[PDB]
Amino acid sequence: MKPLSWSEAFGKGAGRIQASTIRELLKLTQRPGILSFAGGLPAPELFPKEEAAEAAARILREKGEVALQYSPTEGYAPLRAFVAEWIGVRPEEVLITTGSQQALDLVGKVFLDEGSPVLLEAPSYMGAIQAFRLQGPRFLTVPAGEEGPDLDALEEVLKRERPRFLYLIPSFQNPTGGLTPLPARKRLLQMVMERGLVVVEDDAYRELYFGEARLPSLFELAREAGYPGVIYLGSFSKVLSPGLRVAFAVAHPEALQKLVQAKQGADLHTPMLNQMLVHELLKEGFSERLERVRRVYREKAQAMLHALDREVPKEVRYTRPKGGMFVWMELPKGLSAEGLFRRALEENVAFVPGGPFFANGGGENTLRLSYATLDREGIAEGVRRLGRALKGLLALV
Amino acid sequence: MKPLSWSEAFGKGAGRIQASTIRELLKLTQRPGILSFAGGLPAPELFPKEEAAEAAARILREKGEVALQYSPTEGYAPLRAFVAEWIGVRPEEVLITTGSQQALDLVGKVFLDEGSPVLLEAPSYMGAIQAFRLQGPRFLTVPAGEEGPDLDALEEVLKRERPRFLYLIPSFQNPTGGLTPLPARKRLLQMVMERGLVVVEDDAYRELYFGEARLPSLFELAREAGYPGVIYLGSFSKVLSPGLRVAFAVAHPEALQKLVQAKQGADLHTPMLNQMLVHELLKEGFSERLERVRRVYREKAQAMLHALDREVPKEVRYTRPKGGMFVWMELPKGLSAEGLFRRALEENVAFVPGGPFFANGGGENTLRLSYATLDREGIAEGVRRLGRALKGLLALV
Ligand SMILES: Cc1ncc(COP(=O)(O)O)c(CN[C@@H](CCC(=O)O)C(=O)O)c1O
Ligand SMILES: Cc1ncc(COP(=O)(O)O)c(CN[C@@H](CCC(=O)O)C(=O)O)c1O
Repeated sequence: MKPLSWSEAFGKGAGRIQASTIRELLKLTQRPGILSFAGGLPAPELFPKEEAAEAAARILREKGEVALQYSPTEGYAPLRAFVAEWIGVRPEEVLITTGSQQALDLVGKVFLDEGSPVLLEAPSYMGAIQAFRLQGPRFLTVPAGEEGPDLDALEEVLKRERPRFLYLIPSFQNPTGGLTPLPARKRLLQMVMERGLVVVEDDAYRELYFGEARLPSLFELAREAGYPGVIYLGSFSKVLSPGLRVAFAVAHPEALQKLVQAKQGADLHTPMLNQMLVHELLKEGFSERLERVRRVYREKAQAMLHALDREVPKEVRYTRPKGGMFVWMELPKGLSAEGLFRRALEENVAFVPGGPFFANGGGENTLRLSYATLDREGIAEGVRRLGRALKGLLALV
Repeated sequence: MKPLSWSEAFGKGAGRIQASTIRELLKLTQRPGILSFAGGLPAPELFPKEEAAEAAARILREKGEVALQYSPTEGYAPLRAFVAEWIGVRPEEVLITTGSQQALDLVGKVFLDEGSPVLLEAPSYMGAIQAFRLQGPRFLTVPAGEEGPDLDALEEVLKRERPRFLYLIPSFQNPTGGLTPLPARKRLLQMVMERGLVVVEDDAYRELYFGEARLPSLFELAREAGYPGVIYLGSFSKVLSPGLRVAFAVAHPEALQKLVQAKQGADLHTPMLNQMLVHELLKEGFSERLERVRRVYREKAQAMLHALDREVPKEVRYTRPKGGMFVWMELPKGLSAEGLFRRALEENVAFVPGGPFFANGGGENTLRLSYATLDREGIAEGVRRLGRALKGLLALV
């Protein structure tokens, strides 16, 4: 017989398919005894388990025939309505998705072809890179700094290339924590409007602001200006339950129709029980829930910064968050994050090495830390161990 | 300002993105008053809504932290073990997917490139066609007949073409209802083994057999032979709940790894609550449940044939199912199924015109009828109305 060799049987796509270190690391971090600063896993004590149990049961008893049946792709109507009210659009402009990860998959399918340019920050969210990579695009990057993307570098890229879209996370970027301030958002919008460019705005961390208010999204600025080119991505993952896999894409009807049709082939539709459950949980008390979310992450972030300031040598650089889940660390004198990873893990501490957040490589001396999962005690202890680990490595470079 | 034009903004991919008529028809059929022979939607009386409610609440109360949190991509351990035991493999060989529709999308990503040959029947499941078409493949088809795929036709294709895989639904195919007999399964396996080819075997309707026993799957026959090239797809959709979106792929470790990594970029993971709920519902009493689902559909099938034999002119031909959800109809004298659909719709009867089930086109005179949803009375009355529409159109052309 002719042998079957898998490497041979695979299409060219398969070579662009690689594991996510974030996804893989969860197998390690969910194990008892690990102090995790790895994945952006929401604080478990914010899970409304009792309320979820009541809501799920009522949905299934009274609306079982709907929760358990096939449903149209666009989403459970009341959820589309609720998202529409919150974001300030019409329901028919909302698509419910299977996590914002799916929306990333969908936008890559709709806009990217082999060799097509796509613009994102270096570093940016590895899951977006992973999703877009499948299409075989050319990644164009600009540095991400404490004030979001380098707009001068962006202006230079735009003189040379026409990206299929710009993928951005203006509000507490994954992984740097950067917040793009209002003037830069307006400058960005101007650059995109002048060139009629598409922006995919990933707003996973929208509500996790630590300060008095949130900044207007690029989507809200675009809507004010009457510009139709911002595709807006939001998620219930960081505010309620990541495991429910319920999120949304809001877009111009032409773009949304393509995202809908791509979704039909991706999974038919997002599980109906899950969408119903989100809507039942959020339809009353959402602002109050969001206030608590903000406080819980603000306190964790404060504990995180207090411990880093005390335990980490001053030669090591790290960002200070104004929101979201992450601190971004840069190691000096050529230290490897993978080296540090090894040491820390021996001390039961996990983080994410920064390398794979760089779509074109580099960043071997960087790492992302999440303060979302651990309580204050665990944050302090975990950072003490990391600090110990760094000093040992710094001693021996 | 350079104008933004969506048709211009889209990649080549977007041109390959089209609506599924199955998915679109749900918008119509789920409205009150319609007698739907359209999508393969299970009978609502089979939804264990009361039991699902108890199970959901207990999962959320007792294991809420797990149900609501991010989880690794492969799936909930006890569900994978459940599947492993049922199918007869190791849990490490099982990937939990967000419905088998997701598995189809993943298989296209791993195996297909622009211009890559892929083999399926004409007609076949339109969702598979939709998922695969994204990659820009060259579709090769063989007729789907009463014994399943035309193997003489396949034998001819294989002398000239090397498909990336053969997509098959041997057990009550969508849309013809055909059952590939054991000798034919054995022949196909020899054909595949000699050439070292991959088969994607879609077993959505596996358990829905009307006769005394089910036939061995291509997967089972390959496993007996020690052949590693069958990727096996199964789902809880046709036996428990389509709305939960919980299914599985089983494959050789190398193929499975690629499916896992592709799924990471597609949605991270299938929601944990849904996986847990499926396992809790089926861990006891699965055999008995399946006995009842076979009964329900067998009855519906009998009603459907009884009504068609009564109401439909003998110049119209249709399949007689031995399992599954569908009857496949072929109109004479080049009568259009789309014309029939318009007439039938005016009388509140819906079905799926057969055209989109043909990956390279044709089949305009065909249609798929599902007896899954309606009860005996609805089936009889719906077919009465279809017969009247059919008889009307038969007179004009
Ligand atoms: C900016 C951004 N967008 C999208 C996603 C996907 O989230 P959805 O739940 O699908 O809406 C993440 C995931 N953030 C986590 C993922 C953790 C995991 O995959 O285990 C992270 O980056 O650690 C993200 O940071
Ligand atoms: C052979 C086959 N495979 C896979 C699927 C995907 O189902 P999953 O629930 O994701 O496992 C279907 C859907 N059959 C129905 C779908 C109806 C709808 O999309 O509303 C049908 O073909 O009517 C199918 O017929």
